[PDB]
Amino acid sequence: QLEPPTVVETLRRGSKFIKWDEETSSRNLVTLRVDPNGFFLYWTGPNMEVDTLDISSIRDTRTGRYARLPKDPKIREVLGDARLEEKLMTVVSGPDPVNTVFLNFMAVQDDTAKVWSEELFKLAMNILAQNASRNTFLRKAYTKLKLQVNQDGRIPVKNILKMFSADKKRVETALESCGLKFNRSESIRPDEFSLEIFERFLNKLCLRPDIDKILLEIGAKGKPYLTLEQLMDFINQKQRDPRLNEVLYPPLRPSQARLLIEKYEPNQQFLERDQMSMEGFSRYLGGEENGILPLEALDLSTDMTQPLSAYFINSSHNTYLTAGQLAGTSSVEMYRQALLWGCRCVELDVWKGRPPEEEPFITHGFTMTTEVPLRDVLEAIAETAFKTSPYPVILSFENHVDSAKQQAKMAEYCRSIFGDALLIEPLDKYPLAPGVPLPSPQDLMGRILVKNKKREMSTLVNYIEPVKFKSFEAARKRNKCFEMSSFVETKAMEQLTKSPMEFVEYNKQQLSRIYPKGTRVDSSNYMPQLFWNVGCQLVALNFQTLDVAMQLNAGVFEYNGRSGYLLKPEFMRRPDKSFDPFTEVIVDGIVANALRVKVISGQFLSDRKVGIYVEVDMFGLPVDTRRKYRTRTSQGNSFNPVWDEEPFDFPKVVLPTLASLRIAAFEEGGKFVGHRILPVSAIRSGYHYVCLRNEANQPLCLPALLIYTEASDYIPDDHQDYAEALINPIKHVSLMDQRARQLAALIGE
Amino acid sequence: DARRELKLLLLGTGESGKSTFIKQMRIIHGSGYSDEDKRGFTKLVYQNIFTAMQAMIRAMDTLKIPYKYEHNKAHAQLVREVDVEKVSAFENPYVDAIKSLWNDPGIQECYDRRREYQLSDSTKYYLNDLDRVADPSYLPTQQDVLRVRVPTTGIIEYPFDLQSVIFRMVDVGGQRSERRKWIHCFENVTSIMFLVALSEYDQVLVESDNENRMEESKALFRTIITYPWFQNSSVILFLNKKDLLEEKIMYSHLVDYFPEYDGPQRDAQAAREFILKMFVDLNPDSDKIIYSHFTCATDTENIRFVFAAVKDTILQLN
Ligand SMILES: Nc1nc2c(ncn2[C@@H]2O[C@H](COP(=O)(O)OP(=O)(O)O)[C@@H](O)[C@H]2O)c(=O)[nH]1
Ligand SMILES: O=P(O)(O)O[C@@H]1[C@H](O)[C@H](O)[C@@H](OP(=O)(O)O)[C@H](OP(=O)(O)O)[C@H]1O
Ligand code: ALF
Ligand SMILES: [Ca+2]
Ligand SMILES: [Mg+2]
Repeated sequence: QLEPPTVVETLRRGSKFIKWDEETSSRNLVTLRVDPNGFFLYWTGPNMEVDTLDISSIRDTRTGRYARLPKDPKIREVLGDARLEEKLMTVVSGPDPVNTVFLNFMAVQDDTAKVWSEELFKLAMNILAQNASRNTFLRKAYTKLKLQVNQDGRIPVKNILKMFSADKKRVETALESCGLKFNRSESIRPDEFSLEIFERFLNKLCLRPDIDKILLEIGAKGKPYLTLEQLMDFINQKQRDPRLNEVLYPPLRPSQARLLIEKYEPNQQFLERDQMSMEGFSRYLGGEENGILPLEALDLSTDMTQPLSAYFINSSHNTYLTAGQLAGTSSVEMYRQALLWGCRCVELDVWKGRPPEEEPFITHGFTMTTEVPLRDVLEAIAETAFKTSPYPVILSFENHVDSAKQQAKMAEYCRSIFGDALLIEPLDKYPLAPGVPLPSPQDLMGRILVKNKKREMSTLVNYIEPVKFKSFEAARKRNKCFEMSSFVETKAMEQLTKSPMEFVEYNKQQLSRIYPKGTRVDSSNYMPQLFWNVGCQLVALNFQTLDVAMQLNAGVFEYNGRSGYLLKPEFMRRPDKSFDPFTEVIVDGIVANALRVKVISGQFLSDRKVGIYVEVDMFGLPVDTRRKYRTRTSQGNSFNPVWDEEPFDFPKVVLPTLASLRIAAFEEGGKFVGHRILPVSAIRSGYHYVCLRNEANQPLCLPALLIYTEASDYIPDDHQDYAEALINPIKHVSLMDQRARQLAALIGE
Repeated sequence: DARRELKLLLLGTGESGKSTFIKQMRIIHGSGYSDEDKRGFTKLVYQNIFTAMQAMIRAMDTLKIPYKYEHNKAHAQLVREVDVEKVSAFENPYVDAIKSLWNDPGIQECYDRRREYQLSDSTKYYLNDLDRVADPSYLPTQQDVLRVRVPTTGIIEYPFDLQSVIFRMVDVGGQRSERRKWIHCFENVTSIMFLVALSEYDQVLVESDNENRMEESKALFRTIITYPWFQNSSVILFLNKKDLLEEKIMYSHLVDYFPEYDGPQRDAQAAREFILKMFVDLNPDSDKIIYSHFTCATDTENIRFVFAAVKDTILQLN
């Protein structure tokens, strides 16, 4: 029961907070609200000007102890130990883990902050909200305009010009045709600015010759109307994923298609006759039913009962570092930001504390980097570990504390700060013996697992004992799943090209952690796919650097309800099976696929007239991995570019479960607009909007692409005729028996 | 240590036994089902019961059947609003609702015409024995696990360590869309094992409401045996569901659906053999002996007798 985002009445009518500030010390009494749909946290502050926070950009909400406390005593004089801190709320939001702003509020009322904080989080981490339909993102823009009003409550035109700043002369002529005001100096009554009128403004603003083309294509030569059955046949034939069963995933019945007309078609003359128009069709294309993905994919609908080594695990390398390796800040916040974002393996380079306090602290190998005390980092993990995922968090230590007094202290710090979660002895079902598998994620829900070297910190270790890797032969000789080994990028690459299959077999039982080479001094990332191809679970990356590599990582781990664990393919888990990760031809037992991504158009992609191009790359096994496709750069148009392009083919995806399609838009020059990672095994077929996302996988609002995908099961060239007969044997055999019966008289005898 | 491994294919149209047969392998040859493994099926049995009842409830509208007893309209509305996907318990009011519905002559007359819509072939098995299932401490029997229905998709392999040889049997989906995927299990195939529901002779496919299920199975078998991958492969043909034939053949006549039938009505043995004949006889593009067997995949002893023979035929030819 994955429910859609609901805004409780407390947040609709609102509550009175005083928005205070660490820096400028600005005390402002405000009324926090949330709009009905749960898009924006907003509040009126200075004189009468409305501020909005985009909930999709919220990374965390903190209350009580975890709320940031006012250091300045001048502010704290205006405010006022326990019950004082009970009514604090800190909202954290930002486009990436590093660049985050804090918005501290304090409620006047008692135990009020805890309702807001918890509900803001529920909305901020809601899945349907992040994977909203195209129409919903359009309705989110409508809301923003209707929210941010001048001091006298009206919607100023100059914000409608800011939102659609590409071709302002077009936005003016768009607004005049609706009957709205079109001068930059004047404003519009919220009264007069209906959603239906905003919906018409969008239409007249951006012509859809692509959607006109698609309507002709389907059938309607008399184009302004469309029958119910036509829509049904289009939906069943073109918009249906053909890899799916007709019983488990039935086709559309006409009664179901009727409900789609009623849901979308505005015209009551069409609706009464069970017909649809361009308007209703265009509404459906970007509808709640016609997503690029099915919910299952996004939902936590993966088996979690398999052993821990059978999953790709979201992992961080030197989590504490915020920018560089050699010189840069060491932040405790990054642990918060990592775990909140679904990371399940965070690293801690603990070091020997100085002689004044003798407190263990964390920093990079005696480099030009700042420090943070260990005690604090553990408290930050305790807070955020299972805030976004109930599944285990492995603590990748790198202990440089050879003092016994601090070793027993940091073990206590682990015991006292985590408590019940911290796994200290092995479970009853899975002893630390030979021939025993690792426990499942299910079995270790809400458990912190330390990964530290051995021979007080060692006795905490149990299921993740690191060992110095000798060979895949030596590992097989022992047959101990509780043991594991880390591998620096280049050494992992060595085992990859030389012993790829023995690596997979190793990873079927035991764990391999992988981190970037030491020479990546500017926190550069390596392609994690390279080692997911050999089953490596803990492919550690630098979360501070959002290049293509991290974009992928963040993108793929979204799926399975942001659990952090993704189930490996069947043949990379089962002991009895085997295959070559470098195979250039289809494997028997594994249903290969073929993909046909075609970029049609895109809307509101940039805020200034510029050419735009779109890349279509795939990431999987090396045979699947093809990343050179690119559309021609549009002719200085950003509102509604329409690429008359050849389809991008991916004729043979050998292992589609491992394969991941990446669709990204760029400005002419190369500036990043937005991207999307789509799991190939789940992607739908036909025309769908691909609502773009930023580099940290946050949903952007207006930039969206239209694409046409075809994703069916693979059929070789020679075996095309044979396949057709399996799918429809009556036809073939019927002809053969007819031919023979036509030869009846002629044979005789 | 050094055992040879042979690879068999379970092919057939949808809902013919493939998966059931695999369970029988798991029972007889495989690890079997512990009481732990049986509790996994409890949800599935509950869902079956709903699905089956919801199918009959829609069929009362479709086929225009009145509910004999008035109060069942209320029960009918209760059960039809349930989303079967979210079912994980069989408590009241649903237990009494469905029991009350199953008791209604109108619902019974709808069952008598299950040919005219898509209803499972373990529906009566479950819906008669509701008291044992409604029980709050209920653990499904081995036969309850065999009778349960879970549509298959893709390509699943199940190895079985029999004393002399290991059988990598590959269960597949039978529906039309699924048959496109079959090619990715066609390499190095010792034997094809084709299953056919003897009971489906008067039924039309799910994926096609105007085409006969046996006509499709027949046609599919004739095609599949004459493929390059199966030159050096034996072809065991399981004609399954013999029990349902014996049951059905009393009222539904094979003459009415296959007009080139010459034997008498209400004779099960004559009809099963005609169907065997239909599949293997007069095949110009086939020259391989076909080892047919009349199976009932929900009868552990029948399958234990049957497969142990098929083993001795396969190993002989290899
Ligand atoms: N009465 C009866 N039912 C059977 C027999 N074989 C299979 N079934 C049932 O028919 C349904 C379909 O079986 P299944 O193995 O799922 O078919 P598949 O899709 O070909 O794997 C299940 O509910 C089985 O219990 C049989 O010999 N007799
Ligand atoms: O972060 P950097 O600067 O690349 O430093 C390495 C990295 O932290 C590894 O994770 C760590 O191994 P662990 O996986 O054991 O922490 C290794 O120590 P080691 O070689 O002594 O194991 C370090 O050299
Ligand atoms: F209908 Al099937 F396996 F062929 F469930
Ligand atoms: Ca480190
Ligand atoms: Mg099946």
